[PDB]
Amino acid sequence: ADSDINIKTGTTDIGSNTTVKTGDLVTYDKENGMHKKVFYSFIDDKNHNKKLLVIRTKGTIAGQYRVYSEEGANKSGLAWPSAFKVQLQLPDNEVAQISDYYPRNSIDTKEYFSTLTYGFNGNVTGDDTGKIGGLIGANVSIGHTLKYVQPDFKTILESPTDKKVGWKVIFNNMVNQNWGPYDRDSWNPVYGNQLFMKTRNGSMKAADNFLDPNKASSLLSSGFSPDFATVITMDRKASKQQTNIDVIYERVRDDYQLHWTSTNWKGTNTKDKWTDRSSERYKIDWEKEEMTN
Amino acid sequence: ADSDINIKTGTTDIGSNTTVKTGDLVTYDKENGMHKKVFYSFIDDKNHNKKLLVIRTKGTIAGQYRVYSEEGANKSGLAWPSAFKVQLQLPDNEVAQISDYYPRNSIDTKEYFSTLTYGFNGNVTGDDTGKIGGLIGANVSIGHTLKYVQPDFKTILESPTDKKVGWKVIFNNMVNQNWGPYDRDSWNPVYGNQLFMKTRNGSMKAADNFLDPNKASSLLSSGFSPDFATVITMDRKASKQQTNIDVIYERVRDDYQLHWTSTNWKGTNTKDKWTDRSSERYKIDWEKEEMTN
Amino acid sequence: ADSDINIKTGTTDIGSNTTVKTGDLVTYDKENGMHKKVFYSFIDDKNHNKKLLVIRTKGTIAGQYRVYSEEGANKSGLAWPSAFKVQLQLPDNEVAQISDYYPRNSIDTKEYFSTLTYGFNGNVTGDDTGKIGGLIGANVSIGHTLKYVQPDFKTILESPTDKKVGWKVIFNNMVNQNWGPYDRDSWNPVYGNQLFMKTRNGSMKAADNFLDPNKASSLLSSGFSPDFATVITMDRKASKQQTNIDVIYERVRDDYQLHWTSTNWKGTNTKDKWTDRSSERYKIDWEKEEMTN
Amino acid sequence: ADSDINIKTGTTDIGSNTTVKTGDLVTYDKENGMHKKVFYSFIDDKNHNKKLLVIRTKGTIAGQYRVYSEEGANKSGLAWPSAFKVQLQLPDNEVAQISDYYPRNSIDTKEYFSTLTYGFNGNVTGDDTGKIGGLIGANVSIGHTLKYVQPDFKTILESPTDKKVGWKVIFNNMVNQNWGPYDRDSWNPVYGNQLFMKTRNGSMKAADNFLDPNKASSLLSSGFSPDFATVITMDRKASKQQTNIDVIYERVRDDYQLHWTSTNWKGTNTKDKWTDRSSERYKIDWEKEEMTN
Amino acid sequence: ADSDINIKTGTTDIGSNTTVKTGDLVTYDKENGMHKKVFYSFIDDKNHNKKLLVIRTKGTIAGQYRVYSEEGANKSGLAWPSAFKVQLQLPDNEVAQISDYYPRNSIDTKEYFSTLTYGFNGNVTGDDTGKIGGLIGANVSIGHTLKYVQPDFKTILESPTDKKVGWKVIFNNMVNQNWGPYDRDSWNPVYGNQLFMKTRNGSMKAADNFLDPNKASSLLSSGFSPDFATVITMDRKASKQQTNIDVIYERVRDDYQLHWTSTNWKGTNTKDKWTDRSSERYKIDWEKEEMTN
Amino acid sequence: ADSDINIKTGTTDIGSNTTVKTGDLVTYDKENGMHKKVFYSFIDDKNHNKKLLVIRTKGTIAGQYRVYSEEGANKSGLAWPSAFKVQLQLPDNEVAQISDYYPRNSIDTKEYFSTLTYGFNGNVTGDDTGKIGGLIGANVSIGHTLKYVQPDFKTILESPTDKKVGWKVIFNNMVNQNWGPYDRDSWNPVYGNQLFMKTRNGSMKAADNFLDPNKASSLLSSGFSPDFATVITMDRKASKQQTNIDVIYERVRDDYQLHWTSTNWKGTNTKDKWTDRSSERYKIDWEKEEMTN
Repeated sequence: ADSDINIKTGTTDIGSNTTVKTGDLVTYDKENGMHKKVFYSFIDDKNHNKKLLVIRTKGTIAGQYRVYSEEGANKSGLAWPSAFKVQLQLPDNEVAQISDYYPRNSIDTKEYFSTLTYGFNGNVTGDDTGKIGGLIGANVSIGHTLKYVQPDFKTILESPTDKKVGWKVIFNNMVNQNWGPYDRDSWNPVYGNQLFMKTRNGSMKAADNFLDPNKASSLLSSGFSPDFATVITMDRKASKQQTNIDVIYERVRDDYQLHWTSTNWKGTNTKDKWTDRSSERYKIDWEKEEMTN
Repeated sequence: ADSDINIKTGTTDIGSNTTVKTGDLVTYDKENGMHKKVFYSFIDDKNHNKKLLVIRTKGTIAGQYRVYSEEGANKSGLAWPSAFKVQLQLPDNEVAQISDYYPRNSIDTKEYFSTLTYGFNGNVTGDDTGKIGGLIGANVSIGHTLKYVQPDFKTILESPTDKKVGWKVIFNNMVNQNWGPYDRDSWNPVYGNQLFMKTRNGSMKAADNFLDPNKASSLLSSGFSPDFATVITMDRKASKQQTNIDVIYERVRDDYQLHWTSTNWKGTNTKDKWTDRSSERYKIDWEKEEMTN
Repeated sequence: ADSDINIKTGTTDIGSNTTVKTGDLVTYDKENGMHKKVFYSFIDDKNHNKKLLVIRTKGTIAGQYRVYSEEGANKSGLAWPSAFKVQLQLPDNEVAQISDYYPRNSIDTKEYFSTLTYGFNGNVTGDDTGKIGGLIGANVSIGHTLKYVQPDFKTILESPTDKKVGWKVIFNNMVNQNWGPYDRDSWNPVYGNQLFMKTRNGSMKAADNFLDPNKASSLLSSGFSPDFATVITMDRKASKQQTNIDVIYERVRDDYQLHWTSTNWKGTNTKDKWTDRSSERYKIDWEKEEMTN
Repeated sequence: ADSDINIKTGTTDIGSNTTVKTGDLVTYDKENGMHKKVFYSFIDDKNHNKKLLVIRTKGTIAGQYRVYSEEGANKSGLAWPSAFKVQLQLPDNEVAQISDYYPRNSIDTKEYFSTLTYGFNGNVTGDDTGKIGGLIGANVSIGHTLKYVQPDFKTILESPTDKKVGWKVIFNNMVNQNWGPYDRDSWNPVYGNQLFMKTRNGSMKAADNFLDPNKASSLLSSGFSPDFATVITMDRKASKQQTNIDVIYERVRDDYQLHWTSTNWKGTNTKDKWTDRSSERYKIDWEKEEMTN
Repeated sequence: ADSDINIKTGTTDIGSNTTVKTGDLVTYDKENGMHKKVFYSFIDDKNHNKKLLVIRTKGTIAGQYRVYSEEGANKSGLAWPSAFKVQLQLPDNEVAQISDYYPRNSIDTKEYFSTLTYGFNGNVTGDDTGKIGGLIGANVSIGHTLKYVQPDFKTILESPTDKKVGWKVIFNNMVNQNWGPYDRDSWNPVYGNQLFMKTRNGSMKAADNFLDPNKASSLLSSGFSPDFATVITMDRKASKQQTNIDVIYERVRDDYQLHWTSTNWKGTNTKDKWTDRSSERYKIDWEKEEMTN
Repeated sequence: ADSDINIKTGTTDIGSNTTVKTGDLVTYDKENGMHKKVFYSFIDDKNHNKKLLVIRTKGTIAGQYRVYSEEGANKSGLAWPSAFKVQLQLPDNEVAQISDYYPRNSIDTKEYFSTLTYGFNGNVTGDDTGKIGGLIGANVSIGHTLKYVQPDFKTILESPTDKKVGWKVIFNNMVNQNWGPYDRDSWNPVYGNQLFMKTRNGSMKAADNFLDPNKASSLLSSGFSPDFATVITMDRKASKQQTNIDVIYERVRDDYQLHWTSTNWKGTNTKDKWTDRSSERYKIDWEKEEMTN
């Protein structure tokens, strides 16, 4: 923090005495079920060595957790979102560069407990016949407890370059009706992967034995809303003051299949089965200070 | 804090009534997979005995966690980042000096529990005949519990001088599928180092038995984003008002090998096998208040 | 706090409508490995009965955790920082005085749990022979738990005077690979002081059986960064408007020796074996409002 | 808070549109080891029915935890601060009055646990010899847990009047190498008061079996820094616009003795053995709005 | 909150563009040991439908925990504060009214834990004489835990009217040397009420077997500092612009007695034995905007 | 929050550049024991489509917990507040409307722990006669605990309309001397409802076996202070600029009865035995911007 280095808070921040131009650009991809919104801000601070553009990618990518396949009452398939992504890419010719972005990857932590306990105890017996009993015992034990927080989905900043940046919101694990947590690799000898299995050996049809979307992570169905910021800089002396940039919203889906084993339900998950990719190109005019698509 | 010594908050900070000049310089080193960004700020506060330059080293070093070695079905190696580093250095013929930096090393703490428990307990018996049972016991107990937090990586400020300063974000330890945690020295007689081992005796190719990056620290794969601040002071009277400074982003990688031993998997970790070093020289002009590369 | 006594917050603080003069002074002691930085601020608030100078002592003293001795693979010694110190001192004839300082010693606390638990229980036994029976017991138990946080190092304000003030950041205790915590007095008959012992029976050179510095408190190696403040007051009527003041950064190292008895590893620690002291005189000029060295 | 009663925050606070006069006064009592500082502030708010003086007593009273005597290697004494005090008092005649002060006595709390547990259990047995045993038992348990925080020292506001006010920072209890806590009355039949006892059977000299100050509350040794505030009000029409006020800084020391019985060490603590009192008279001039000593 | 109803914060508060008149009035009652202070504020905001007076009652009522009776060496009584009260009252003829007050009563809460546990287990044994047996057991548990915070004293707003309001800070319960808590009704057939009993068998005289006040809630001895606010509104058209008001500081003391039975100590507490009442008449002048006594 | 939708904080709030008129209206209902205070604010913001009036209902409704009948030493009746209510209502012909209100009903949460535990243990026996016994056993456990906070009273927003709004603060449950919690339906075959039962076997007059109010929720006796806000909107073009509004403050009492069976005390509670309703009519004049009663 600036105060950590004895400098008035905000002194090195950009944007004072500058007229900022902002804009909203909304696009809805019906086919891919994606509400894509770009919120931008041009900050041409004359005391900063370069022009600046802040591109915030928001909107919402529908989860689309649903039963798509049905072949009899013994088998059924559920397509679900295992990953959500947003990426911005400047073509190689562009002199403009990706300079910063938020959020980024943070360091996770964990709690660790080490426990040592000593135990000494006595004892004395006695019966209605005159016999006197007794006992002496010792005991020791070491224990360890590991504790940590596990989000249903992880928000990750993908290694960026000066031309492209991206984020992927990936399914981590999830609690199934107090059971689990389960993940894309969970495997039980009897039931396989119970990730979205409603009952282990219920009587109903397969297509009706998938977890209630309302009982699973809301991102799986209703969707995920990106809230990412990308900072792009541009030399003021650059000969060409226009820049193209592609923005891609994507959804990776897994395949969760159920099938009656004759005595119980067994689950199977196939990773990255389908990939819904919606791309769009925008035009950045550093002179008019507007962005169009 | 200022209020702690009866002085109006901020009274002592540098920067007020000063026109600050800022700049951004981006550099992508593809072979080393490093998005290196310098955010600078020149503060020439006339009420401060020296000129200040605040250099912020950001951007992000890719993790690059990958199975690069595959020597048959029983052998495979994984390269991973055991350390990320950023260092700034002023040559010896410079009158400019390193004055402050952030973050710095913090004093870690731990929680401790001391427990003493003791009690007594009666007892009486009797069978369908006439015998009477009776017991009397005592028991003492002593237990101690140590509880502390462990981040996946530790952020450390390396001993600085007035010419050089640096930080290293080193791998600490990590939880492997609700187990461990493990570190670079974890050693088990049967499985060796299980740090990134996915299964202990599963039957798949070696190169397919490494832990999914999505299940390990995101820094290992997607990467770490430095956010370090360095402040450099310069005398307004020094003969030469130009300073060179070299900035180095570095990634030290370890080698995690896995090999099948007739009946199970075993792992070994080789420390600091590789070191990806990306260096760049910057020119600092205190009169123009510009920084360039 | 001001609010607690019905006064507008900040009403009694010093520094308003005053032009504050500040400065940075950096000195690097190569022999002692100390980056010493003074950040001062002159506050001559005319509505205050005296001139005021705030001296912030910062920079960082390197830890210097290193194996220095090694007499055969069975003997080796390690030097570590048990204490870091920073002191300011006005020569006795100075009319200027030390008036305040920060941080100060805070009152430590602890959590105490006292538990009383009792209960009754019954029982009924039988056998295919047709026998009947029953057991009746009762129990009581009293237990208590003590909980408190222990920093690896304690930051202490030494008893000051109107001519000298100082701080010592002393090693308290530390966790050794999930065990401990250990301290300078930890003693085990079999292994002695295991503070920095890597393994108990390990079969390696003694110079290789010391704990990895990354697995220990970062202040031990990379170092500690002081951030203390000292306020000095001065009478405006004082005849000599110049004041000398010496600042001393200090490091105290202990000696942790490891030797192989014949069956296992044993450790010993020698207190305050070495003392690195780096002193420096500064001149305070209350008329020019500048500090020089 | 003002907002709780629908009034603009800070509307009723004193001090606005007022020129406040502050001052600092430092005195060092060499014999008593007391750095005494008084930071004052005159607030003559014309919209207030009275002139105000806020006196903040700060500085530091050294702990002085010291081994003072030793007659035989089996007997020794340690002096320690069981209490620190700061008191202000206006002479009888004075028309000025003690109006407010901070801190004050807060209401302590405790956490309480009530737990009831019901249970039943069965147990069917037998043996290779055809036998078949049975078992049916029940149990009930009632237990409570008290949980509270306990500072090493308590800060108490002594019953004030309109002429005097004072604070005492008294020793409460302390953890001794993870045992206890102990206090001035602790008593073990064998060891006596183990308050500052380093070892129970140690064979060193008595003056070498006292707890190291680094492992005990820093107030005991390095000292305590008062930070108390007193508000004095004065009528503008009082015919005598000058006021004297006396201030006492005090340390009360206990006597902790260790003597070797013949088999082990035994501790004894005698209360209030010594008292170090430092008194000063300050002169308050409400017309010149300055305080002197 | 104002934001909860989409209104700019502070929009409805009173006090803007208004000159507020404040005052301090101090009274010390020697006989009753009560420092009494009124801090008033007249807010005649012309955009408010009435004149307002905020009266804050502070100061401090001494605890006065004292051994007042000593009938021989086996009987002694201790007077302690079971309640502190502060009340304000407008004579019923006054047209001025009590409008608000703070603090008020808050709704307490408690935490509730419900636990169900079930488990199975096997057990196979064998002896040198070839005998081989087995065992199977099943069990269930149902636990309930109640957790809640217990302040040593409760701060309560007494049912107000438009002419009188008061607060009472009443003794709730207290811990005695890690035991209890105990309260005015605690009773043990052996030792009676152990609230302030130092020892159960101590061979000292009665007067010397009372709990050390330093080891009891500091409000019992040093005292309680009231910090209550009362808002009084007044019609601007009222013919009589002056109002009288009485303020009462009060202390209710209980009588805790200890007597030696012959084998142990037994204590008993008598409620509301004594009542110290300190009343004072103040004059409120709404035109001159001043309070006097 | 505005920031969530990229809008300058406070941008959409109402109140700026508007002269707000406020007022206080106090009424004390003697017979009903209710201090009723209304604090209103007219906000006619010309950039808002309607005039606004914020009405805040405050003051306090006495609890009035009291023994109302003693028909014998074996029978007594206790009256206590099971619910507090405040309701506002616009007569059906009013064009003005109820637009907002605070507080509202919030979603309650609970914590759930699900735990699984399994383990093994051996046991080797042996006696002097030469016998050598052994034992091996397994064990599994499934336990889960529910954890949630329970306030003594619930604050509920009754289903509002454009003409009426109201709140009811209702008794939920309460801890009775560390046991329970008990509620209006608690029942024990032996004791009935122990909600306010002081002792189970005690031999005193019935009217003397009710819980001490100081040991129960303060709302039961001293009372509850409403702090509700309701905003009314009005069209500036509405033909009649005068509005009537009726306000109800109310207390619902339950009848708690204790009778002596002959061997112990048994408690009974009858719901909504009494209702104390206090109603007032206020006149709102939107042109004069004043409220009166």
